[PDB]
Amino acid sequence: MLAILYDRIRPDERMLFERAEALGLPYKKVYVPALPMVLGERPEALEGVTVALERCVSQSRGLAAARYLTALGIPVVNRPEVIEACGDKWATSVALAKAGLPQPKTALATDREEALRLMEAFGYPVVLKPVIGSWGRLLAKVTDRAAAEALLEHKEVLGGFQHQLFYIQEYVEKPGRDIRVFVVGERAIAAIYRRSAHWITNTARGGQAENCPLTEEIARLSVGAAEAVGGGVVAVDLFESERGLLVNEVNHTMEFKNSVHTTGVDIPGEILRYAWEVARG
Amino acid sequence: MLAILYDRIRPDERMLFERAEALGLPYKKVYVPALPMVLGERPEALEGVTVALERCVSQSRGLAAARYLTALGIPVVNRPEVIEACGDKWATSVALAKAGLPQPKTALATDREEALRLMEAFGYPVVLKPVIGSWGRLLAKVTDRAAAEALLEHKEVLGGFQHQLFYIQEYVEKPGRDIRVFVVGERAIAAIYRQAENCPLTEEIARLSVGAAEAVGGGVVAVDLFESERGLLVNEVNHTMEFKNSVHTTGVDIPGEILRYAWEVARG
Amino acid sequence: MLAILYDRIRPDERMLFERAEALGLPYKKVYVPALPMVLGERPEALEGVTVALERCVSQSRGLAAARYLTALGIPVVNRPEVIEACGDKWATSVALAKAGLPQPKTALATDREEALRLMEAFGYPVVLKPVIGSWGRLLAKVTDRAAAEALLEHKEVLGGFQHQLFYIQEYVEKPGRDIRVFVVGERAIAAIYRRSAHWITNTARGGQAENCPLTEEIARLSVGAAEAVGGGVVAVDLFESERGLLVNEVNHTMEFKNSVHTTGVDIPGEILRYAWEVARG
Amino acid sequence: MLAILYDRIRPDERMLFERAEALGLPYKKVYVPALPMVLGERPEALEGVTVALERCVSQSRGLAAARYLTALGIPVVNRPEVIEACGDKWATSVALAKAGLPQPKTALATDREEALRLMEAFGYPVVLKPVIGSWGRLLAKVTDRAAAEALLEHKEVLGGFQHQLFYIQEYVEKPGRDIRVFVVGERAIAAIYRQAENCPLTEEIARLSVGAAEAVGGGVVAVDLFESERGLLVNEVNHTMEFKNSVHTTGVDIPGEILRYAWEVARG
Ligand SMILES: Nc1ncnc2c1ncn2[C@@H]1O[C@H](COP(=O)(O)OP(=O)(O)NP(=O)(O)O)[C@@H](O)[C@H]1O
Ligand SMILES: Nc1ncnc2c1ncn2[C@@H]1O[C@H](COP(=O)(O)OP(=O)(O)NP(=O)(O)O)[C@@H](O)[C@H]1O
Ligand SMILES: Nc1ncnc2c1ncn2[C@@H]1O[C@H](COP(=O)(O)OP(=O)(O)NP(=O)(O)O)[C@@H](O)[C@H]1O
Ligand SMILES: Nc1ncnc2c1ncn2[C@@H]1O[C@H](COP(=O)(O)OP(=O)(O)NP(=O)(O)O)[C@@H](O)[C@H]1O
Repeated sequence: MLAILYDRIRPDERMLFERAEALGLPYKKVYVPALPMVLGERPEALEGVTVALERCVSQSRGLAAARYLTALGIPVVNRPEVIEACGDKWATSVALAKAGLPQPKTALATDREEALRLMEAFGYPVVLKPVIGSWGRLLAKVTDRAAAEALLEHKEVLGGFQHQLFYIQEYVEKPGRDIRVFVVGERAIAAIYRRSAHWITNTARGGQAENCPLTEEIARLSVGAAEAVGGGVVAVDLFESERGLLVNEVNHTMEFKNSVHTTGVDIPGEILRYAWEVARG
Repeated sequence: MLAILYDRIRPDERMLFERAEALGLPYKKVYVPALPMVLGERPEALEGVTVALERCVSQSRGLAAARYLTALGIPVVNRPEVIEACGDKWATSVALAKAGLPQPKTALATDREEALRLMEAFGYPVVLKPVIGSWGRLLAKVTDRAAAEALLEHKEVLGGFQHQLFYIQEYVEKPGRDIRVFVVGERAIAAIYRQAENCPLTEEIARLSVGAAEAVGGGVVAVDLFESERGLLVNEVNHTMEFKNSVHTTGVDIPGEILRYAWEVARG
Repeated sequence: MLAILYDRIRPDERMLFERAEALGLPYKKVYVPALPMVLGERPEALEGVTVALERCVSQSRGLAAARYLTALGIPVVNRPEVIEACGDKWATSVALAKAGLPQPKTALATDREEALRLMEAFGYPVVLKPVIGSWGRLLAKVTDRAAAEALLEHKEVLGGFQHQLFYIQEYVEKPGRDIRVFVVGERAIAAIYRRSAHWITNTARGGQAENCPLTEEIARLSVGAAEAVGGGVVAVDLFESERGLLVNEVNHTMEFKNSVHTTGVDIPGEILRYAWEVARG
Repeated sequence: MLAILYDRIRPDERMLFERAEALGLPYKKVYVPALPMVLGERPEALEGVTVALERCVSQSRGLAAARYLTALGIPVVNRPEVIEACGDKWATSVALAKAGLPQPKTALATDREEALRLMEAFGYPVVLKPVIGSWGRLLAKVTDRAAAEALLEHKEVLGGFQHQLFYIQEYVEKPGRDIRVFVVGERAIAAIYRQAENCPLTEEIARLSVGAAEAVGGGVVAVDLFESERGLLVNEVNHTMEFKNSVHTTGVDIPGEILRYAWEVARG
């Protein structure tokens, strides 16, 4: 049986339930917060479970649960190695550099002094990001030294250990949008332009979205980024820069609720077929 | 040649510096907080470096630097995968379970009510640990429900989301000491009881320690064992071992063995 | 006009709106998160406002807003002095000691070593509380030295500055319940028994409630506690101990949604009449 | 007689100790972290104490001790009400507004979107402060919306609920210095520019400083002023003044004046 692991039901999960039924896939939902995860002891909720789709909103919960399923010998999409690689921006950027994929100039400082040096060397504006976090949390477009000094002080004084690694990236001049590509295994299945006047292009900051036709370069880059972080089912974010397409981020738990209408592609169905027909083995 | 990555020089790093010199091993010390880590730009400090020993006191700095060196095609001891796995007690316990290695009964909950239900099923006393090292601060032996309830709320309310993962373990009755085993590759080279005394290697200690090291991906690690009534149990695997005193205690050339290992790792 | 200041509408606030209409009181609701609080400049939402009832769930928001209203010369129930005194358990206990009101033995430590000494001197079980917090947050019944050491370590390692003051109180053996008294000015208007098997007697931990008839001692103590913290409209919590009634806590923003049915007393109406007829002047 | 409440002895506290001795003033030093503060049990350390000077470096410890001494009927300099009011910049600004004292244009928001709307209406640059002292860490001069957006999110996401109160203030153009005035009761006794130099008292400095001290409830406080194009503006009022260097800079017996004040406060 397919288990859909979750903590909060979003419309994306509701769509997954609907397609599983329409497809005649034997499935059940598993509420991860109530799941006892004792090593050596399969909990009641997972008896009969033959493959799992990890759909938790909390990535630390999602990752702990993915790890647990691997301990029980149940295949999980995505694998913990993929979730871990996607959940740490430095691990992602390192993986992309190794794969030889194009990305914005990217650097890591482990103290305030190095972080300032780098931002000055990159030149303003420059982007500062937390290494761990999601949904565009705590990103900063830093436009001068005093904004830089103040952000770093807030990270040091208020942030935990994680916020003491400073992820510094060239600010990329985008043409009012970015690209998100939905990758299922070795295929790019669909893509969107996310258009906004705000440098953070999400729906919530006054942004809109349209179909992004797959081009040979968009598909090649996206699938390559997906392979770089360990494969599976992922959303790849790209920027159109002056020097060509750059890979920005890879997301382990992709949202698609509006994008199935935008693209006309059966994204939840592709996800479910991948889990049932390839991950399950 | 070798680079030793460090942030604060401890006596352990000086012994490595002094053993390398004594061995006539070409090496440089690389101060990570000042190392420029720009992807696609090899820094001057890493020119001609063929292997690195990750010796940072900060594990998150150490991991970040290890990843960087892998992007440069420089083998690092330990590999980022090993550091990652050792640094998360749930990742370690899962790897141990998958390798079939003995360990205390262990569970994770992601929610206070389930964590409380689990603690209740384990029975008191039960141990609660943070999943991400402290280095050892927040561990509690919890002896009843009221203590359990309060600690779980404190973790949740006060702690980062990191403290929202509740690592629950059976309390193991044992002889008021632990065994720490120094593993270098496929060999246990030395062990201590922790006034720490030498712990002569046995077949059981050697087999289980190397097994635990392999389970987390292999390398240079310290493995902690419990002497339980049901046998030796793996507690934790540490990615950056301290050995300053244990060189005297065990009479084993721990730093020499580490550097010899790093030299073979240099091959690719 | 009466302004009801709020951040999240609970059933208590809904009842307040209903009684204000039934009473023909000119009133409006003011959503504090959207309220611009510029000193020297009355915002649009407060034009015509003649008295305010502070009903925010967040006590730091509620207090900031109460302070603001005083800067505009608008009477507010409760006054900031009352909110501040009720919101800090040490300030409350100090005020009760000065008033000569009976309370559990209570002490404050400002470091781990003093906190341990006190708990050992009080003897287990002993209660440890944060000085600031509400709705029974972070309370601990501490039953031995190792539970004590572990709680103090979590406070020190994970808590901010506030959690570095340790409020230590004798554990009071209660008869399976505590008393809450609703005080409006110089009158105790109603009271409840809060019954539970859990030492924290709230609804959420499996507790129930019944009418607590007002006795001369219950009324005298409750009104006296109310005066001790600066007066106004407050809920006073008492314990029946072996040495008589003790005052535990005074609450600046009382909840009463179930208690109007339990007691048969028009609690929101009394609150509204106090604000309109006495605080407004 | 006098008790001086302290936690860490700074040069300021030694000068107080040494002035009291020189004055022949009977006093004791009371180490607050070891002071038993049990309500209803006067501790031995406070026997015969008729007034206290609150000199703790930690303001939350200092406030807690001040409250305790008031329960004992011992007058404290400063009173808990004054410490409380000085320690919260929104409480201070509100007290200043109510007293009709000049200050920079100041606003509070409790929500990021409203805070951003306010910053936008003030116009850039604008100052963002934490409401609860740092002692001075987190203050930002914010020069545009992007910087504003990021700082507000960092405060909200990373900070305690204390950082969910957004204290917004007009940026004041001023001559690259501030004035700090030492107020003892109804008198300004000395002032500095802050290589801090003496700032001779004037009528304007004296009037506004004593007014600010009275606005927060009166006592022994340092008042910070801005020399703006529209006059002197009150910035902050500090409940535990430091004066070690300023005794030399101003040539005023600051500690003597503080102790004289404490002696009159002893009367009730
Ligand atoms: N270096 C950069 N230059 C320009 N724009 C950037 C840069 N980094 C991020 N952005 C924008 O900021 C947003 C968030 O990116 P990021 O947080 O790195 O990944 P993400 O969380 O997957 N994206 P989102 O869906 O917005 O949360 C995207 O809309 C990007 O276009
Ligand atoms: N499940 C358990 N049962 C009994 N004792 C335990 C258990 N887990 C840990 N301990 C004990 O807890 C103490 C501290 O354990 P731990 O925190 O894992 O090591 P540590 O103190 O971090 N040592 P180090 O790594 O050198 O800092 C040791 O004495 C262990 O014996
Ligand atoms: N010293 C004590 N001895 C026994 N029980 C106590 C003690 N302190 C608190 N309690 C119980 O714990 C609960 C919370 O008290 P406290 O947090 O101090 O005030 P409160 O938040 O107004 N009450 P609540 O409505 O439960 O949130 C009450 O039900 C009390 O009966
Ligand atoms: N609204 C404002 N406009 C211009 N400058 C300001 C404003 N508020 C504060 N400052 C300046 O900010 C700097 C630090 O201010 P502040 O943090 O209030 O004092 P501080 O650094 O804490 N001094 P201390 O109390 O001795 O630690 C000073 O140089 C002030 O001049």
